[PDB]
Amino acid sequence: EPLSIVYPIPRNKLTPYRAVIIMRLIILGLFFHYRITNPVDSAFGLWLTSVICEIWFAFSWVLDQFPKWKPVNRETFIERLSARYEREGEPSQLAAVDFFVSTVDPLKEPPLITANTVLSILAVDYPVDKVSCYVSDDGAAMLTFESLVETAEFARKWVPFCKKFSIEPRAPEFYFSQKIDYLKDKVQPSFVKERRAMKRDYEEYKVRVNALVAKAQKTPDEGWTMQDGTPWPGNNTRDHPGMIQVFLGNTGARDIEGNELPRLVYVSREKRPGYQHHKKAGAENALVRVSAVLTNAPYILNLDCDHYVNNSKAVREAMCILMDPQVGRDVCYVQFPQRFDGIDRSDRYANRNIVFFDVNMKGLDGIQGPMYVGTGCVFNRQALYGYGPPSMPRLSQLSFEKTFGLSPVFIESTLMENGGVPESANSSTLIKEAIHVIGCGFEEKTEWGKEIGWIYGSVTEDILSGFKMHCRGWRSIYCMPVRPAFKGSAPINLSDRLHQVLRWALGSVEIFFSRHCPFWYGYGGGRLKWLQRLAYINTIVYPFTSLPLIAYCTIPAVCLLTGKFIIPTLSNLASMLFLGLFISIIVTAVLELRWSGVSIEDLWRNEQFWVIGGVSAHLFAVFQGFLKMLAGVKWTTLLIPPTTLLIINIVGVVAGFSDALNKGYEAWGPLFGKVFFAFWVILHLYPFLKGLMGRQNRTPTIVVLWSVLLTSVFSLVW
Amino acid sequence: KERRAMKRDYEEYKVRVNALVAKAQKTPDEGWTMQDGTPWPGNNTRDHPGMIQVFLGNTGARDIEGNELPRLVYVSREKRPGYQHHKKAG
Amino acid sequence: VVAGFSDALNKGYEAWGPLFGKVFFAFWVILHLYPFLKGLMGRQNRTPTIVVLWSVLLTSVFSLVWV
Ligand SMILES: OC[C@H]1O[C@@H](O[C@H]2[C@H](O)[C@@H](O)[C@H](O[C@H]3[C@H](O)[C@@H](O)[C@H](O[C@H]4[C@H](O)[C@@H](O)[C@H](O[C@H]5[C@H](O)[C@@H](O)[C@H](O)O[C@@H]5CO)O[C@@H]4CO)O[C@@H]3CO)O[C@@H]2CO)[C@H](O)[C@@H](O)[C@@H]1O
Ligand SMILES: O=c1ccn([C@@H]2O[C@H](COP(=O)(O)OP(=O)(O)O[C@H]3O[C@H](CO)[C@@H](O)[C@H](O)[C@H]3O)[C@@H](O)[C@H]2O)c(=O)[nH]1
Ligand SMILES: [Mg+2]
Repeated sequence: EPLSIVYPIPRNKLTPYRAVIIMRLIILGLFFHYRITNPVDSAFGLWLTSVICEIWFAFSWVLDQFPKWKPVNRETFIERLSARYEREGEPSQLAAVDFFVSTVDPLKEPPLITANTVLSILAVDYPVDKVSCYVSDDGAAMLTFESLVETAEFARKWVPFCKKFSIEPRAPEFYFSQKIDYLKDKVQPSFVKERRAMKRDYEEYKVRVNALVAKAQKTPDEGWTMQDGTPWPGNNTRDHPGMIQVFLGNTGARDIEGNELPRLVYVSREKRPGYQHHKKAGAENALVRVSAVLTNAPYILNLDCDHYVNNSKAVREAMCILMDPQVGRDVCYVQFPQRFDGIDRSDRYANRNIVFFDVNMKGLDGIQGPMYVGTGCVFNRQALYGYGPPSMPRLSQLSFEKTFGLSPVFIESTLMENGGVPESANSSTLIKEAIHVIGCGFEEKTEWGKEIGWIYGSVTEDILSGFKMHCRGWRSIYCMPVRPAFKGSAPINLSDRLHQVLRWALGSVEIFFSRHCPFWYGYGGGRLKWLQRLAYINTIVYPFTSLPLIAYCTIPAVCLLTGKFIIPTLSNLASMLFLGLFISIIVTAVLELRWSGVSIEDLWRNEQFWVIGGVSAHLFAVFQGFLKMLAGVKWTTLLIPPTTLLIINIVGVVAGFSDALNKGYEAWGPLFGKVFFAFWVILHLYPFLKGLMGRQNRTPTIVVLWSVLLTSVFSLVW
Repeated sequence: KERRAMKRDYEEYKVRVNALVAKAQKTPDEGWTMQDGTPWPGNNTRDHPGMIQVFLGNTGARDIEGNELPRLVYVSREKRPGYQHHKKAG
Repeated sequence: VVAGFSDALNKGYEAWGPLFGKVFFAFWVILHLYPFLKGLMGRQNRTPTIVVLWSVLLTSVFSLVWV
């Protein structure tokens, strides 16, 4: 019996989708041929720009549509996994999972959300002897350490309450603050009595965390001192010896009933002046090394502080694909879509970004698998080390020493076929080794960052890290449980959203000019599907499509102002080509909507969000990347380019009416073509540039100004 | 003071009703059996002898204070194969 | 109705008003059964795409038949 079944599109919604895109190519090819024939539109310069710019979009669509070829849907069952592995005979044979939570500063991001995430991690519906949790704080702060201690104390009450009543979500902050009737399917007789006590307990706990957070607002002049009566080892944010501690472990705090709980490990890296420490890749690599020595597990799950587990069966759902003997043989990681809560019904800023996850990720899952996003991925431990998929021909102590590190325990740790303490040494030695294997200069002669684990370099290291793992023949899987199984927080204000988009664009640009560029990287040895390298090419060259986009957004104003002629008037042959072009985009979207399940509105918003993203963030990102590449922004500054097009288009397009109207006003329709084409650009970036800022909500009664002054300058001309 | 206790009791009752509903999702192979230790008279949806019972009547359960409550009568019609039974009018 | 306009525009477009009458009759019909019949499909309004879907259908038909 198969643990998971992978079925493609049911063939009723697939062939039409393939047949429309394949037809669109021929229509585009014929459309391009017709334009190239015409050599003149009263301005050779505009003709050169428009044809070149339009050609770029066609390649972008080609690089963007083929990856969506052959979408694949997957279904997973947990009962068979439990029946096959849990076994009434016992013991369970389920694989271990390690959770990584990364933090940087307690003040910038509240620790309550981090504490709620940690509580969610420990409540997974998985054997307690298997799952483990790791929390990493780049900036050693007493608030984070104390918050975990408080979180561990409250975990004694929270865990048994969650397990006995099987409540979901298991994060108290995101569970109690829910208006869904909590008495929906509960059958236990004493659910209400325990729930009322738990809600009282959580509120008391929430107060303690707030007191702890507010306490640390002022820093004592001498420095932080632990309760035992010793200084906190890290008193300087830029200098603190590596710290490792174990909380709520097997040998320690137990549950109120008397059971054990998943072990929580608090590890902080060692920072010293004069050394460069990477932001997230370094922390993840340190966690991987620590996890291997402390509790070597065959799978690693990475999560962010904001994100929390929403489905208690996520570990089982993730493990049913990875632990399947047949399909799980070659799987580097299992990607889970990131779903954001606390978002209005009308997602103005397209924060949920369902189009990418519900279209691209599902479509891209058909070739090899999705791309690493940064969270909700169950990485195979061997895959991170960079060995290569099993059942393949090809991917000494010195080689292991030069490939992994100097610590013999960690070197010997990876030799373990499954995972665990090799010779069950005393905890002190393992702790001492774990403290030693997080040295500041530990990764000096090693390949960490270069070819093993998380990859250093670009800001968006997640894309880079996934690319190298897939380059060695590994596969990834896409999971879409009925429940999200992973939820976090999305940006609320635009300043963070635009910075988020800019940061993604800058990282991709850095990848393009780095050695890890899909154009000339990974060709040697193959093992990468030719149809997936196109997706990587698309994912790395997408920012460059913005420069023609701004040019395409600039042609309507330049033409409509003086030239007023981009293409020759239709010769009774372009009408069908233009008609075929416009209809082609509509039909493909419907079929893509038909099988993907996304809503048309989100597609319009995503299409309406791509245009604004390209003009503003990518243009600066490409120029900044080009400037940085040559060398080796504010919310106000980021909005400068898009405003320029908004002003130029609106003044240009409207001025076209005035100058054209003062003219014979009989040779119009080209005005409509340029006006409508100008409307195309403005309508794409009008709702955001206006909506994203606006004053309060549309209805300003200020739109009359354009009518008057343009009717007044018209009156000045009329 | 009474309202808080009443809300707690109603929540407990709702939990009990939800448990009772969820328990009945899977029917036993032999058939439903009453608490006293006898089979439920109607084991077939299309065949069940007519049943009548009285709960919370004048002679029965009384209020906490000591007063009486309106009588409740649960009646299930008799259905047998080979006859046409109307949905609501009958 | 949208076809009517098209043909009505290709015609002499001078003896109209009967065109207005038929348009108003079709509009009385359409306004009555458009809200419930279409609003059931979509969240609040697919105007984001419906208007452009309908608008291009007019110009596209206005052009193709005009050829
Ligand atoms: O990368 C690291 C980072 O990724 C995050 O996920 C990102 C993802 O990486 C991005 O690729 C994605 O951006 C895609 C947009 O969603 C997508 O809509 C758009 O594709 C455009 C395309 O550029 C455009 O040419 C074409 O549209 C047509 C127009 O409508 C027409 O007007 C014009 O004439 O012709 C074109 C084509 O013929 O197709 C679409 C629609 O505009 O751009 C990207 C496509 O790859 O955003 C994601 C946001 O999450 C991830 O979340 C992070 O965790 C990670 O760090
Ligand atoms: O030196 C650091 C600084 C921050 N973090 C944390 O690791 C993640 C890095 O995120 P960051 O680069 O600071 O920007 P964010 O906007 O918080 O996160 C973006 O980048 C993540 C992947 O790196 C994505 O999961 C998010 O959706 C995306 O919003 C966050 O949890 C941070 O708190 C570190 O691990 N090391
Ligand atoms: Mg963020």
